[PDB]
Amino acid sequence: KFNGLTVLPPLLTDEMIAQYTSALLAGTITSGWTFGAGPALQIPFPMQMAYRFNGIGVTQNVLYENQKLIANQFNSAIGKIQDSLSSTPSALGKLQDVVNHNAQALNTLVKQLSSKFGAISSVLNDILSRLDPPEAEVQIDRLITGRLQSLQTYVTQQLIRAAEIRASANLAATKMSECVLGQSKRVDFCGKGYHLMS
Amino acid sequence: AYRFNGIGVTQNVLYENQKLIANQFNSAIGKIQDSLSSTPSALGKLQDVVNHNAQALNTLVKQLSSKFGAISSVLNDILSRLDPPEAEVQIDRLITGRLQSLQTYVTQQLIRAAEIRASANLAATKMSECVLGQSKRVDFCGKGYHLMSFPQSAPHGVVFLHVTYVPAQEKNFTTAPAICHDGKAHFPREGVFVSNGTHWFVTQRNFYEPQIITTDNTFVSGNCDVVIGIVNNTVYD
Amino acid sequence: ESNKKFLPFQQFGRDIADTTDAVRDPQTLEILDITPCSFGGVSVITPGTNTSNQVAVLYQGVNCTEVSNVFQTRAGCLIGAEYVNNSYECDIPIGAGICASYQSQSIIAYTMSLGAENSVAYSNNSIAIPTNFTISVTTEILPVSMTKTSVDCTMYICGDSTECSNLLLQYGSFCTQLKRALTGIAVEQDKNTQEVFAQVKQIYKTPPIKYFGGFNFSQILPDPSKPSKRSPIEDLLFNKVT
Amino acid sequence: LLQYGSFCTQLKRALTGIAVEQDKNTQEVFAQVKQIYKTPPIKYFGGFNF
Ligand SMILES: *[C@@H]1O[C@H](CO)[C@@H](O[C@@H]2O[C@H](CO)[C@@H](O)[C@H](O)[C@H]2NC(C)=O)[C@H](O)[C@H]1NC(C)=O
Ligand SMILES: *[C@@H]1O[C@H](CO)[C@@H](O[C@@H]2O[C@H](CO)[C@@H](O)[C@H](O)[C@H]2NC(C)=O)[C@H](O)[C@H]1NC(C)=O
Ligand SMILES: *[C@@H]1O[C@H](CO)[C@@H](O[C@@H]2O[C@H](CO)[C@@H](O)[C@H](O)[C@H]2NC(C)=O)[C@H](O)[C@H]1NC(C)=O
Ligand SMILES: *[C@@H]1O[C@H](CO)[C@@H](O)[C@H](O)[C@H]1NC(C)=O
Ligand SMILES: *[C@@H]1O[C@H](CO)[C@@H](O)[C@H](O)[C@H]1NC(C)=O
Ligand SMILES: *[C@@H]1O[C@H](CO)[C@@H](O)[C@H](O)[C@H]1NC(C)=O
Ligand SMILES: *[C@@H]1O[C@H](CO)[C@@H](O)[C@H](O)[C@H]1NC(C)=O
Ligand SMILES: *[C@@H]1O[C@H](CO)[C@@H](O)[C@H](O)[C@H]1NC(C)=O
Ligand SMILES: *[C@@H]1O[C@H](CO)[C@@H](O)[C@H](O)[C@H]1NC(C)=O
Repeated sequence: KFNGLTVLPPLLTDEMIAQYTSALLAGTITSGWTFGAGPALQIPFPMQMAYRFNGIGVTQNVLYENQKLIANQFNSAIGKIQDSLSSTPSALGKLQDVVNHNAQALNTLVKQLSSKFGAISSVLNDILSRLDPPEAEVQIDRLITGRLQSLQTYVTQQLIRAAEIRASANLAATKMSECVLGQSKRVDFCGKGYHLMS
Repeated sequence: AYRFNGIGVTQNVLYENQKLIANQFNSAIGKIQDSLSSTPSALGKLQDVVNHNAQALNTLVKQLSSKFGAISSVLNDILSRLDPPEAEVQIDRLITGRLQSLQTYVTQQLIRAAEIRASANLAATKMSECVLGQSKRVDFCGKGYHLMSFPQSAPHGVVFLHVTYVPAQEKNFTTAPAICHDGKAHFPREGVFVSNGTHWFVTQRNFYEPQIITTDNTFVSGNCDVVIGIVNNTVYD
Repeated sequence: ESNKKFLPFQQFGRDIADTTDAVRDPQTLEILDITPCSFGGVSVITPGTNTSNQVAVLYQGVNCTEVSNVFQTRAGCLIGAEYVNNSYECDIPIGAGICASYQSQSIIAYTMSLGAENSVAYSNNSIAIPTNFTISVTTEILPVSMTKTSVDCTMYICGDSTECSNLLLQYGSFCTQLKRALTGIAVEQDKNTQEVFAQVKQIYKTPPIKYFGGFNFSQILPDPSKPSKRSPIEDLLFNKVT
Repeated sequence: LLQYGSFCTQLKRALTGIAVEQDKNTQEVFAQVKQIYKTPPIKYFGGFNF
C-alpha cells in the first residue's frame, strides 16, 4: 500500500469532541432547556425534573413525594448500561461497518494493480526493457485502460457511500437538537415511552 | 396574542407592550437587508449549483478535442488520410472515448439530482410547518422560541425569514418546591414560587410578574411531611 | 539488511500487496529488503492575493528531516509559518486542530479555540428569571431546483459523417438510457418546484389599506411600482445571484 | 496518458469535496453551542448520580 494513496487526518481531534460533549452535558444538567434558546438560567435539578414530569401529563406531587425511589431507579438503570454494552458482542456494528468497508475498498484498489488486462506482462519496466516502442505503446495503452476503470469505480462507490453518511449525520444532528436541547412529543423519536431526558 | 400564548406568556404581556414589540420588529426587518447586501458568501448554496452546471457542460465540450490514443481527433482527416478498412480502429477508439465521457456526465448529474431532491423535500416540510402554523420543535424554525415565518423566492431556491422570541435581563431569586400552611402542603398550578428576601410570590417561568399567593393559584394535594425543602408561609384566602 | 529468517531454498519475497521486497544477492549469499523512496504531497497555504504575496508549504505525511523556521505537526511538515501560544477561531484549516492566519505582518500557525469559557452558578435553592425580551429575525436559504438539460447522441459522438453513425449501431442501445435518465431528471425538477411552492388552493389578496396594528410589512409585500411586481428583498436577492 | 483528456482533475475534485463534507459533518453535529460550561466543584444533584 501507500503507493499513491494517502489518508488525511480529521480537523477536530478526539479531545475537542469530548470537550464539546462535556459542555453540552454541563449545560443540560445545570440549566435545563433554557441554554439552547438564550442565556443560560440556573435551576435546581428536582425542579426541572418536576417541569419535565408536568410536560408529560403527571403532576409535580408525584415526583416530589417519590424522589428517592426515582433517584434509585435512575441510578440502577444508568449502572446497567455498561454491562449491557459490554456483554453484547455486536452492539457497535454500525460504527465498525464503516471501517470495514473503507479498508476493503482500499485493499481491492491496491490488489487491482496485479492484473494484466491483456499484455505480455503486468510490470512497466519489463515491457519497456523487453520490446520495441511500437509494441510498448500498445501494452502501455492496455494497462492505462485497465487502471482507469478501477479508479472510476472506486470514486463512484465513495460518492455513493458519502451520500448515505451525510444523511445519517443530518439525522444525528436533528436528534441532538431535538431530544437533548429540549423535550419532545414525537412518538418513538427519542427512546421508547414518554420522553424525559437524553 | 394567540402566538404569544403558545409559548408560555400571557396576553397582557403583549397588550401592554405593543409599541415596543412593533418597534423591535420594524427595526429587525429594516436591518435584515444589510446582512444580505454585505458578506456575499451568504448566497453560496444558491450559486454553486449554477457554477457546477456550467463547469460540467464546459468539461464535456472540451472532451471532444482529444486523440484518445488515435492519430487525430477529427473524423475527416482520419477518413481521408488512411484507407477505410484501417480507419475503423481509430473511429472505434474515438467512439468509445466519447461514450465514456457521456456516461460519466450522466452519472454525475444523476448523483447530484438526489441531493437536490432531498433539499427540496426539506424546504417543503419547512414551508408546511413553520409558515402555515407554529412549531414546537427546537431550532427547527429559527433560533429561540418560534413565533412566525415569511417566505421569499430566489433563483433556484427559497429564503425563509424566521421571527422568534428571546429572553433577556435575567435576575436571581430564591425558590422552594412547596409552601407549608396549617399543616398542609401547597404546590403551584402553573409558575414558580419566588422570594425577594422578605415576602413570597408566585410568577410565570418566562416573564417576571409576581402575584400574591392565594388558594386560587395553588392546590393542596398532600401533607407537609413527605416533601423535602418545603418552607412555611401564610396563604391569603 | 534482511532481518527475517529466509528459508534456504527461496529467492524472492512478497507481501500482502504482492510487491517485491526481498532480493537474493547474485554474487554473495545475502537478502536485501527494498523500501520505496520517500514521497508525499505538497500543499500551499496563502491569504488573498490582493493582501500579501507570501506563502507557506505543507508536506503531507512526512517528517521534516526527510526534506518562520520549520515546524512538525501531526499532519506533516510546515514551512514558512511561525508557531504562537494563543488560540483564536480557525481561519485556514490545516490538520489535527491546527489552523493558520495572517497577522509587521506574517503567517502564524496556532491551535484553534473552541469558545469562550463560562461557568453558571448552581445551588440547591436558587433560580434565574428574565425580565425583558427581544424579537429576532433570521434567514435560511435552501436550493429547490436545478438546470434541465438534454443531449443528442448522434450529433455529439459523430458529426455529419455517416460512417460513424453506421459504426455506432454495433454498440446496441447504449444511447437510449441516457435520454431516459435526463428526461427523468428534467421532470423531477418541475415536480420539486410544484411540491415546494404550490401549497395554496386559492389566490389571496391583501386589503388596500395597510395598517396592521402598527407593524410594517412594506419590505416583504410586492411593489406595484416595479414592472416585475417583486418585493425589495426579492429584487436584491435576484440581483445578487448571477 | 496526457492525451487521454482531463479525466484526472475531475477525479481529484470529487475526493476533495468528499473530504470537505466529511469535515463539515462533525462541525454540524457537535458544535451547537459556542460556550464551554463547567460543572460545579461540588456534585450533589438532589440525590441523582451522574
Ligand atoms: C426592555 O428593553 C427595551 C428595549 O431595549 C427597553 O426600552 C428601551 O428603553 C430605553 C430607556 O429609555 C430607551 O432609550 C430605548 O429607546 C428603549 N428601546 C426601544 C426599542 O424603544 C425597556 O426599557 C426594557 N425594559 C426593562 C424593564 O428593562
Ligand atoms: C414602513 O417602512 C418603510 C420603509 O422604511 C417606510 O418608508 C420610508 O418612509 C420615509 C418617510 O418619508 C422615507 O424617508 C424612507 O426613505 C422610506 N423608506 C424607504 C426604504 O424608502 C414607511 O414610511 C413605513 N410606514 C409607515 C406607516 O411609516
Ligand atoms: C455514583 O456511582 C458510582 C459508581 O458506583 C459510585 O462510586 C462507587 O463508590 C463506592 C463507595 O465509595 C465504591 O465502593 C465503588 O468502588 C465506586 N464505584 C466505582 C466504579 O468506582 C459513587 O460513589 C456514586 N456517587 C455517590 C454520590 O454515591
Ligand atoms: C446570580 O448570582 C451569581 C452568583 O451568585 C452571579 O454570578 C450572577 O451574576 C447573579 N445574577 C444576576 C442577574 O445578578
Ligand atoms: C420585597 O417585597 C415586599 C412586598 O411588599 C416589599 O415590601 C419589600 O420592600 C421588598 N423588598 C425588596 C428588597 O425588594
Ligand atoms: C416552619 O418551618 C421551620 C423551618 O424553616 C420549622 O422550624 C418550624 O417548626 C415550622 N413551623 C411549624 C409550626 O412547624
Ligand atoms: C522523523 O523522520 C523519521 C524518518 O527517518 C521517522 O522514522 C520518525 O518517526 C520521524 N519523527 C517523528 C517524531 O515522527
Ligand atoms: C507557550 O510558550 C512557551 C514559552 O513561554 C513555550 O515553551 C510553549 O511551547 C508554548 N506553548 C504553545 C502551545 O505554544
Ligand atoms: C444544598 O443542599 C444540599 C442538601 O443537603 C447540600 O448537600 C448542598 O451542599 C447545598 N448546597 C450548598 C451550596 O451548600
